[PDB]
Amino acid sequence: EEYVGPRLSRRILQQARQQQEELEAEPRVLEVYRGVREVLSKYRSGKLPKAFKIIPALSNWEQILYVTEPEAWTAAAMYQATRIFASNLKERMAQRFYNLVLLPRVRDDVAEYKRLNFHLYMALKKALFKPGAWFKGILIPLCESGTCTLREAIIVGSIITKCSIPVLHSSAAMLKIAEMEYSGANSIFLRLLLDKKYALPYRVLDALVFHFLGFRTEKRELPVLWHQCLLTLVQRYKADLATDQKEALLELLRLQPHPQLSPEIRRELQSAVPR
Amino acid sequence: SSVMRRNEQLTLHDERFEKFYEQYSNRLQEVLNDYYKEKAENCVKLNT
Amino acid sequence: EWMPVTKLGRLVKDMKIKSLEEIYLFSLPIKESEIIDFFLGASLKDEVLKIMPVQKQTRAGQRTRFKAFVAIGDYNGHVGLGVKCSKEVATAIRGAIILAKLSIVPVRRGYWGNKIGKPHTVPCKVTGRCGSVLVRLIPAPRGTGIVSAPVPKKLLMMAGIDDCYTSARGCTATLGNFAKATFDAISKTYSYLTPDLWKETVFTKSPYQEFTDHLVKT
Amino acid sequence: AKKRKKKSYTTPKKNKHKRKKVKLAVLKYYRECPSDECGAGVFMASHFDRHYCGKCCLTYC
RNA sequence: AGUGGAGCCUGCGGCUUAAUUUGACCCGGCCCGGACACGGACAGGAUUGACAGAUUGAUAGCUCUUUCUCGAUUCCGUGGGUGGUGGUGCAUGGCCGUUGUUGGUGGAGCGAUUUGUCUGGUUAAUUCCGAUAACGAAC
Ligand SMILES: [Zn+2]
Repeated sequence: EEYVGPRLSRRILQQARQQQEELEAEPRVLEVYRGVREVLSKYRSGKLPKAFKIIPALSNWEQILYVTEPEAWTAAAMYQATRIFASNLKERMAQRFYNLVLLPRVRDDVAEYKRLNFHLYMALKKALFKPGAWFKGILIPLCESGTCTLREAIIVGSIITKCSIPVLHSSAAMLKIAEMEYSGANSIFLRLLLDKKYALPYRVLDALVFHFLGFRTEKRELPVLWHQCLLTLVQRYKADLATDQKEALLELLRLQPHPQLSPEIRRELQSAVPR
Repeated sequence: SSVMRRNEQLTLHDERFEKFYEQYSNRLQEVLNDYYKEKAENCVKLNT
Repeated sequence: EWMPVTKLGRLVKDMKIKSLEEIYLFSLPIKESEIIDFFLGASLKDEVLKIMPVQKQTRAGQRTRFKAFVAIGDYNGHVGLGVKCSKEVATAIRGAIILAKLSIVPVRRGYWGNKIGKPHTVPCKVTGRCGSVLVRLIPAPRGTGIVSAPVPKKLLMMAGIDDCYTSARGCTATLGNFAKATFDAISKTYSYLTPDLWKETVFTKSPYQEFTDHLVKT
Repeated sequence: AKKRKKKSYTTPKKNKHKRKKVKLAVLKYYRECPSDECGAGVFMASHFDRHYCGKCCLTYC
């Protein structure tokens, strides 16, 4: 060995310096809402504190809600919050809550767990207790995002199929779907709205025919979901199709055919009675 | 608005679309003191 | 893109050698398949006689390979026979096609009786032998067709023979020996000396000696 | 594939509770809530001792 | 130096157990469990939400007194040659970045096969020195 090393030599130089030196010598609502914020972070069941149940009656409700930290909530707490906000009117407030809290959670955990929790499924049904805030708050924003996947589409569309929808609200949702630019998940929602078999306003029917006829010149290959949506449209609403629209649909089938589904659509279109 | 239209036979409802696309204290203190009372009431440690 | 290596290939790549028969005249080896692609081209049909999967004994155990017997042939002219063993079936088939294309021989066609029209049959009864398999071709009249077993049927139809009587002896069930025997017989078609070929041969200059100055430049 | 038998085993779930139906309860209205929003319209329900709200849940004596 | 002997601890078998979760388990108890069709009820409210008190092992407005508000967002039976937030198998496609083993060609054999892949020296080694019907390669 020729060199001492770092630590031992550091101790040696400090020791030598020391020996040389010694020889030289000779308000209050915030606390409540924070506490119920920790309560809602671990909630499983039972009754909520009454401070949580008077949130929709407040004026500065948003600041209280950010204090309650909704992104850290549990699923049962969010289901009960959905029930509370659906109970106390003010459709704009419910719409903004669904925009801000509910749909971000659904999009977060469907992307993570690949399936929806039980409590959140009942939460979207209870949010559907007020349908106008649902359509403007979750459905149309999810379709306008453009990033909606197939699994989100199937889950939310199944929630739509479970419940009975007002005809005006369903028709408005269908028209906003129809005028929208195409996405693969969009035809699923459109089909599940057509499966409700309500009376259909005629401007919505014209928009649907125009949308499917806007698919006339597209070179993009279509999935089988689009064909099944068109098949549902023809199967349920062949009675109120004009002959011009009928021949246009036949032309669309000629330009965009399917080996299996297209002959069935031709059979239903060729056996249709008007008015 | 599209081109081809319902042709014939009646309209039952006109439908309202101009609401969808055209869209886009003492009591709290009482609730607070009730909350504090219940939070003290989970273990009271005094009653005999 | 073909870049020739042999002198014969470099002459064929130019317009120096006009026909394949010149290469057959001086008995030169064809060592590139692209020459045969050049001269015959779209005429060359190729028929897979057989694919047999085989098990190679490896130190790891046994592993599978494939053996392809492929007959290639320009009708009204030429055939070759190739066998290739390789790992996948596609590469074995293209290897056998190349190796069949490197073996292309000409066939002599004659007449049964009167010499009217094009030649249609084998000039004289020929014989091809491969590992106890003996295959004999006998001249047949016009319209009689190829009367033979299916594997020499394919090889003789590909040769441009229209009609032939055939006879086979030995273990004809082994397919490579049977195909190689009928390939031997159709090579001996031009190896046979007849009174038609009795005039003394004049010796034309070989392409290596005719085009020596063109091969200087490379 | 091999199919299962699908056992029946009937268990009666018909006896489920439903809350009682009060018929034509508009007789007994004709206290009014002096609230911020639900004033002049909402009737203010009576116990044996004290009247409680049905929209905003206010506390009296 | 021990472990294997001893007391304790921990693991795996085994044994008990209602369960002693497994290469989450047990005993009870409330809640509801699809669309669609058919038949009922609903504006002479369908149904949500609800402060207090009494309950059962639970502060169960998911029950009784209080039935007050909420205005269709409907719930009650009958239904299956019905099923979908199902399970599984098959088939095929999207997102970043590039342009010791055995072949190829030649030699031997009808062929399976062989040579390459080797006398000697040397290396952990088809490495190397070199001999050679082989020569050149990729992992
Ligand atoms: Zn109340």
